Amino acid sequence: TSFTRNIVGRDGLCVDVRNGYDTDGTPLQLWPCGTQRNQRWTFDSDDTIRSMGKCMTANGLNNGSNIVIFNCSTAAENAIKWEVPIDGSIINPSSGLVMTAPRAASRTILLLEDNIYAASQGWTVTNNVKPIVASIVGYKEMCLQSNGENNGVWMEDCEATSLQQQWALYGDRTIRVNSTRGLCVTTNGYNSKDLIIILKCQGLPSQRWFFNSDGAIVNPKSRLVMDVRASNVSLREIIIFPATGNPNQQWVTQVLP
Ligand SMILES: *[C@@H]1O[C@H](CO)[C@@H](O[C@@H]2O[C@H](CO)[C@@H](O)[C@H](O)[C@H]2NC(C)=O)[C@H](O[C@@H]2O[C@@H](C)[C@@H](O)[C@@H](O)[C@@H]2O)[C@H]1NC(C)=O
Ligand SMILES: *[C@@H]1O[C@H](CO)[C@@H](O[C@@H]2O[C@H](CO)[C@@H](O)[C@H](O)[C@H]2NC(C)=O)[C@H](O[C@@H]2O[C@@H](C)[C@@H](O)[C@@H](O)[C@@H]2O)[C@H]1NC(C)=O
Ligand SMILES: *[C@@H]1O[C@H](CO)[C@@H](O[C@@H]2O[C@H](CO)[C@@H](O)[C@H](O)[C@H]2NC(C)=O)[C@H](O)[C@H]1NC(C)=O
Ligand SMILES: *[C@@H]1O[C@H](CO)[C@@H](O)[C@H](O)[C@H]1NC(C)=O
Ligand SMILES: OC[C@H]1O[C@H](O)[C@H](O)[C@@H](O)[C@H]1O
Ligand SMILES: OC[C@H]1O[C@H](O)[C@H](O)[C@@H](O)[C@H]1O
Repeated sequence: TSFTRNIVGRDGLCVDVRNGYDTDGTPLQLWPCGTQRNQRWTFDSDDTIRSMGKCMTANGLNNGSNIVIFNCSTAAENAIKWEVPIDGSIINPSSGLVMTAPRAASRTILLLEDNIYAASQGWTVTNNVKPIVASIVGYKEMCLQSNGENNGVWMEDCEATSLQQQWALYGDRTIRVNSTRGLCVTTNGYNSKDLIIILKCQGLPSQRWFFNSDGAIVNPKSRLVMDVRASNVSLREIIIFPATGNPNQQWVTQVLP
């Protein structure tokens, strides 16, 4: 009824108890992922998340409050309970605030903030601390492909040798250009028919994605899903659009060798 994993977030960095200290109040931070105990988090049936025998704890329940390690028996019960929504948030149910990495850098301190469905608020609970590398196969069994920073993504015939068809599925719920991992699949707005492009990863809601159980790739802020515009691969436009279940909105990941 408990199991232990790493927690991967912004830029593929892991949730880490700072300096490996277990003193009550020690802040959580981002740090490159490893096997050290201060990165091993045990998920207990009581909705606590523990490292080094102590609990992930909200040091306050306000926008901007720090998250720390703290003795599980002496902390406030409201401060040590966490849920893991399917879209990859880590939420404190009492406050409704979510774990956020406000900067990408090593040593960034983790805060509880208002949920804006930002990529800075995306996490993955896993023992694999490397991004998953896959092709994204969609409409007509074609492959999603990048075409440079600031340019659109679009469909092409799947090629084992096309590097721009290779995507790094990061723990922060970003979809990155595998060869250029500073770049993220980004919606150019939150409205229906806004185009999906590649932009520098900046932790934004426009860069957060969720692979749901219907084969859709969902942008949580907008609610909208990746769509091959007009079921017309020749337009070379992928947009966000409301979920319809139609073939031009169906996607599956295919792991690469
Ligand atoms: C909760 O904390 C956030 C970080 O302090 C606030 O957002 C930040 O607001 C700053 C100005 O106060 C702004 O320069 C930051 O870039 C922005 N950060 C991001 C990425 O959102 C947030 O403030 C609200 O949202 C911002 C965008 C503005 O609209 C503010 O007027 C809002 O108050 C804080 N939210 C709350 C509940 O106050
Ligand atoms: C969390 O805080 C608890 C209360 O201060 C610690 O339990 C207390 O540990 C004291 C020092 O070991 C001991 O004199 C007390 O009997 C005990 N108090 C209670 C109510 O159990 C607790 O320490 C852990 O649990 C106790 C029972 C022993 O097994 C300790 O050696 C454990 O470390 C603190 N937990 C942690 C992880 O620090
Ligand atoms: C995706 O990109 C990664 C990162 O560049 C590639 O992984 C590197 O591969 C080289 C050659 O095998 C290794 O020596 C490095 O250790 C890898 N780096 C990291 C950080 O993992 C990878 O080959 C690319 N393609 C695929 C299919 O994963
Ligand atoms: C698909 O898009 C291409 C490129 O713009 C266009 O020439 C073609 O007529 C479109 N096909 C349909 C059925 O609209
Ligand atoms: O705080 C920086 C760094 O300190 C040590 O190197 C720890 O082992 C890491 O896990 C990390 O916490
Ligand atoms: O115009 C955009 C819209 O075009 C058609 O209606 C498609 O079926 C939708 O999925 C969407 O692509």
